[PDB]
Amino acid sequence: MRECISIHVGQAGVQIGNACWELYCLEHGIQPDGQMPSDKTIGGGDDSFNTFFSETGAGKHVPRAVFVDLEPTVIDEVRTGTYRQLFHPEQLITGKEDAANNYARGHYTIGKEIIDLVLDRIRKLADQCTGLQGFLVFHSFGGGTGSGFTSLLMERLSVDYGKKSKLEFSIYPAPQVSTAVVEPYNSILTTHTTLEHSDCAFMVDNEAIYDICRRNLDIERPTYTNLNRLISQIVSSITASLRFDGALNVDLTEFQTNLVPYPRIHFPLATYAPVISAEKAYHEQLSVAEITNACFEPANQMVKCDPRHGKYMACCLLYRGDVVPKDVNAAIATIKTKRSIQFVDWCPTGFKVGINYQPPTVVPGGDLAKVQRAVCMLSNTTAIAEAWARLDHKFDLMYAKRAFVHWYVGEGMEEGEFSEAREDMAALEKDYEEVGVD
Amino acid sequence: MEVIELNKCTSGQSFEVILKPPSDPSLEEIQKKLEAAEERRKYQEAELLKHLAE
Amino acid sequence: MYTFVVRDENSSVYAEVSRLLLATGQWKRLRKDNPRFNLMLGERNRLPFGRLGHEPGLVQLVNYYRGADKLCRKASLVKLIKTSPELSESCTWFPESYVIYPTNLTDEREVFLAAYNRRREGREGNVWIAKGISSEASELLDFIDEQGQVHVIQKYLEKPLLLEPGHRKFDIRSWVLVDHLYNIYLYREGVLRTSSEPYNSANDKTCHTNHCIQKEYSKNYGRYEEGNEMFFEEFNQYLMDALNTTLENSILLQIKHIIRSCLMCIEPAISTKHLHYQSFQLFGFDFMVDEELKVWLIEVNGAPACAQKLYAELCQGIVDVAISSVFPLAPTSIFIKLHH
Amino acid sequence: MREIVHIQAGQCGNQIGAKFWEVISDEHGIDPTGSYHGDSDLQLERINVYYNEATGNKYVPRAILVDLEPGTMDSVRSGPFGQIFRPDNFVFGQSGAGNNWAKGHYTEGAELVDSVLDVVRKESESCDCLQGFQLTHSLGGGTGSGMGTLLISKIREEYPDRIMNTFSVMPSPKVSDTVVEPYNATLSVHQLVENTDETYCIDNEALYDICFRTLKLTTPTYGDLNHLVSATMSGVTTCLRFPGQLNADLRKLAVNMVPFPRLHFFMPGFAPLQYRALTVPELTQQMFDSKNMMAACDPRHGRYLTVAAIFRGRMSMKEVDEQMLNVQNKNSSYFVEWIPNNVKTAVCDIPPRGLKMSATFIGNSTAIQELFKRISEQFTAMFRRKAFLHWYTGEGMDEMEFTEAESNMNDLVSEYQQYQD
Ligand SMILES: Nc1nc2c(ncn2[C@@H]2O[C@H](COP(=O)(O)OP(=O)(O)OP(=O)(O)O)[C@@H](O)[C@H]2O)c(=O)[nH]1
Ligand SMILES: Nc1ncnc2c1ncn2[C@@H]1O[C@H](COP(=O)(O)OP(=O)(O)CP(=O)(O)O)[C@@H](O)[C@H]1O
Ligand SMILES: Nc1nc2c(ncn2[C@@H]2O[C@H](COP(=O)(O)OP(=O)(O)O)[C@@H](O)[C@H]2O)c(=O)[nH]1
Ligand SMILES: COc1ccc(CN)cc1OC
Ligand SMILES: COc1ccc(CN)cc1OC
Ligand SMILES: [Ca+2]
Ligand SMILES: [Ca+2]
Ligand SMILES: [Ca+2]
Ligand SMILES: [Mg+2]
Ligand SMILES: [Mg+2]
Ligand SMILES: [Mg+2]
Repeated sequence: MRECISIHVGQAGVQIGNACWELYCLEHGIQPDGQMPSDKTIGGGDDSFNTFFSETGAGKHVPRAVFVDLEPTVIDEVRTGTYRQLFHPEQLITGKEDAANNYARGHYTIGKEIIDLVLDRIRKLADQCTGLQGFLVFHSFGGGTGSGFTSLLMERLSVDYGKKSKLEFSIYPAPQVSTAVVEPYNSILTTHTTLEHSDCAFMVDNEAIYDICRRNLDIERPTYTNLNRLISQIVSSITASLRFDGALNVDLTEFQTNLVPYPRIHFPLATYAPVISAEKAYHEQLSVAEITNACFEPANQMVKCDPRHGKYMACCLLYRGDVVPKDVNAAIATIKTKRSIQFVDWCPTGFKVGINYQPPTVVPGGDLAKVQRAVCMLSNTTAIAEAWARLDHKFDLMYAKRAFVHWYVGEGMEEGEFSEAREDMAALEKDYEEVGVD
Repeated sequence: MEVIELNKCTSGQSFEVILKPPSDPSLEEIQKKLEAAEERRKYQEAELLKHLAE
Repeated sequence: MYTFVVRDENSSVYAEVSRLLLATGQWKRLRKDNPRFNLMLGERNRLPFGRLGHEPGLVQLVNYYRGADKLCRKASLVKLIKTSPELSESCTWFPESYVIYPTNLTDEREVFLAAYNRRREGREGNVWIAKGISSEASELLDFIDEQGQVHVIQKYLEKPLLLEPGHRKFDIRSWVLVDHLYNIYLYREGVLRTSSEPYNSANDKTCHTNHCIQKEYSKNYGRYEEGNEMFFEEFNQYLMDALNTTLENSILLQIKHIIRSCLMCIEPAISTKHLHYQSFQLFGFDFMVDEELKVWLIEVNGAPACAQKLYAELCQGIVDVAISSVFPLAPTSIFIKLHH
Repeated sequence: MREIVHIQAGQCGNQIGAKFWEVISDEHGIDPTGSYHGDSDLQLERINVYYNEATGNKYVPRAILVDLEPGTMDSVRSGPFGQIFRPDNFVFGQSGAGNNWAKGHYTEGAELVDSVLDVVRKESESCDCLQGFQLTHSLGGGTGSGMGTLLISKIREEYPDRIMNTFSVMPSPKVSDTVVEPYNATLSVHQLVENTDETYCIDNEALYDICFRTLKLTTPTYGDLNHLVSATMSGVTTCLRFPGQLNADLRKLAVNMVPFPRLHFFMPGFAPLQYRALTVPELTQQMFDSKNMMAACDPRHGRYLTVAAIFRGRMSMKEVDEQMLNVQNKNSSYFVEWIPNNVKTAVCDIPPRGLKMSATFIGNSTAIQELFKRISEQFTAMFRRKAFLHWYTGEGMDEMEFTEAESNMNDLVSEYQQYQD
């Protein structure tokens, strides 16, 4: 058994982390107080869930998680909420005023004064590990803390944990659910100082989650609670192999191996099906073929793009529920003949399949309906570069006029770091085009 | 349409289907970036104070 | 009040669509760089599709199908027919073609030579054309090597149907419009771009039908029909007086079948059914007709123009079935829907 | 605990400031004596933003009342909510400033500034984490203008990293006390351009035209003009004083509104302005209509750099999104195309007193330059003859100082003009 420490940074990270650990507890039969009746080894054990939960002599199952925010109003919720007993106070860290949606303020001004405190709390969780694998980092691209402090933390993690892997779950900015005009600046600044530090990054476009909630859940004006409960479902599908007995994606290194054959192209696309409204009178349960085929519909992708016009480097199918291998291959055979699935020549045309028999757990009273089988597909398409393209465009529009730059310079950042970060985005889009187009 | 590496356990199974074959900065350098930015802020607040003194 | 942007100033078809849209009083044109638009009359090369369908509250529509170049490229159309089971390599309405990369650069040089050697030995007509016409494989391959771009060698129709009087060659241009729903509409009005020179199968590339080669190197332009353009009403009356058959029966059935076969082939690759934006596009199909009244597909154009006499009616139709069908305003259709 | 320290200087500053605390005190359920008597916990949620908690569960505004003459502050202390203000927070002189910017900034005001800053320091030391400052004043008089900007210059010296906002009332000949109001305003704009992060421009002409043309008030008074400013100040601060998914302090709100440091002068707007229900589309049409704006600048004469819209009341947030996008998508030529998504919307479930729902408009438009062109024109018509200059040179000022303020404002105009093209 090897431990995995989760780090939630900024408002988006903290609230998504809240929705994941709420789900992890329902999945592993863990109560809000930390008790687990099923665990028969009290105060210890090297089981599958022990990669994410430590144990105390009193039988408490404590998440191997750390929460970091530069302003306290968001983490104070965790300190008084349903699961206020899961985490001990050291795990929750808060400042007094935020980065004001200013990357430079989170990276330099405020981040400098609190980086050693965070690393000290992380070093505590690391000391409770017999064989630490690495870290899963949750944050937003647009937030000042989510962007600024995350990239600073990522830099130090590579220095203090050189032989550990780092996974990112990054929230891509959507104007529909955001009031930040400068998010393109923060997004591209954080991708520059974090590109050579992340081993595998899962982007989640809030616009994608927003439309799934409206289209499939009949939520007219979705809230963060709706978005986050759905995002925690996908995240749960992705981290399940680390927390449950199995052979696919057993450790964090296997995410890089199976999803990232080329180092600088480490942004896999996530697709999820089915999303059924709990308020439905009653849905006709979909089959293996139907949910598998849904993974090739853009309306179910975490990032809106057209995989028909890119090339696949890796494809990984993760099933939960009543799924048998025979039905998976049968659906795959039918999709090859119908869909447009082009793999790069230097990669094999194939699919790694993982089945977990326990069907997806749904938060009681939530929005998602119980289903007999669900699938999350992880595929590395060059088509996801469309998301970077959109962002780059917005960045260029404002930086040509230097709009809002003074805010960043005023916090100690030099202007050139902008263009140096933008040129790194031009390099990234050059790789995606060498790998995809002919 | 070949299946390989089939592993089964009580809680699930996994395999791989092949359809076709193929064809950093140190702790020292970080402290400098952070301190350099802090110095540029001090120099910019000094010129602001110098301005207010005139 | 809908908004549209124009990114192809050189579009004579959508320059009229833009002129008509504004005439409705319910369409407002914005700067070419304004993102708050409903309709994008986009550029030809490198149209930024990835930035469409991401403006909150705005239903966005574009006049190009992302991926339709697979059909409007000499080398891609060949590769699409030889590898798409829907068309098969035995396709009877497409000339025997081959992809030939210049030797200064897969390639089908050896596969093209095997078939070429079979004709020379079988006393069969062995005249080919590379495409900027020869019966010797040596000249064809040596001409492509002198160029630096990909070329395709396809059979040259040595038995083309000739109009009388004149003994002259021609080609047929049909305009096809596919809307956001992927309905395939065929404009009832075609045009024959005829050669004002008597076809000569023993030699000069003017009697073998572009409007620019006939109006520049041909010395009989505008003699028989105005502008070397014969419309269906005349060409049909000729088919009846000469061959005792109609245009619908002898040619039009085969044309409607080719348009359907090509567009339905690439539908899974270019459809915007479940996409965050919508696509429509106007196509220009170019056919050849041989003395057996068999129709052949020459090429498909993704940014075609329209005959001067038909700019009004066709552009008005593009607005009815492609633009207003998605953004309604506050017949006897000019199109022939090809159901499927 | 993101506390805001409020300052009101001069006649106009204290009269408008008085109505502000009167309006939001009624919204938070605070009575004239400082006792809470509401029914919704949402009122006390962010009550400490503008109020300090005293013994006996009393709430005392975090306000400092400053003037060079006792006249106006005597009325406040004897006004409706006069008892609510901390008695020590009244800092006033006796000589007055004679509508003379120099007296407020250099002579009379300078003699009194330190004692005012001692009170500011007292209020800041009780803040768990000071958000920033806000000043209410006019620019055409002497105290609020001259000494008002003197205070701003000293607050930026002692608190260089705190946000400094102002609600600045701009003079208009149609509502004028003295002919020297252009002199005082130009001298103040020079200070504000340099030393404030955000300024909400309130043009007395717009306030009059609204009372006269829209509200149908035959003979408007300063009391009528101040009601509009109360409502707008309450609307502007709605999202600071109440909860909601919005988690933003003054700085984060400034970062997203101010693309260029000097172009930080906003056009505020309020809707509506009687028993009929106003639909969400109607709220949006008015909020963007020039007649509902207080800067007296026709937005169609410029371009919006950024726009913040705050809706108050129980309404369909789905319908609000639709209407906002409709206004944008139907007038996209009045928004700079080089700032994507520069129009943001916030909602609040608590409406103002007497309104089922309302809207507050905050625009950073380059059309504000017309307000500085008016002041610059009126300034030059007198300054080219050095008319009325002796009142200022008699206080130790030099013409050069005038020429510099003039040049800084003209530059500001030419700056707005380059981003408008
Ligand atoms: N999916 C999701 N996105 C969120 C959530 N909270 C904030 N965001 C997104 O994150 C972006 C803003 O960044 P924040 O996380 O709020 O800022 P921060 O990390 O707290 O850093 P500060 O600037 O200091 O506040 C916007 O694009 C929001 O849409 C959330 O709970 N769920
Ligand atoms: N296989 C073939 N056999 C006989 N003639 C042919 C032929 N392919 C092309 N042609 C002649 O060439 C003309 C079509 O040329 P082609 O379409 O390849 O050039 P182009 O693409 O520049 C003109 P367009 O505007 O239609 O795209 C026709 O008029 C036809 O007479
Ligand atoms: N809106 C409004 N404007 C005022 C009020 N009182 C004065 N003014 C304006 O402010 C300017 C005069 O400044 P004033 O506050 O009286 O000078 P001060 O007391 O020395 O600061 C003139 O342009 C007046 O029109 C008021 O109560 N409301
Ligand atoms: C939503 O609230 C606001 C939006 C913008 C501004 C201007 N920086 C201020 C606000 O509240 C005081
Ligand atoms: C309602 O408008 C806003 C709300 C919050 C912020 C701060 N990110 C900015 C806004 O407008 C620029
Ligand atoms: Ca155990
Ligand atoms: Ca690394
Ligand atoms: Ca004195
Ligand atoms: Mg935050
Ligand atoms: Mg062509
Ligand atoms: Mg006065």
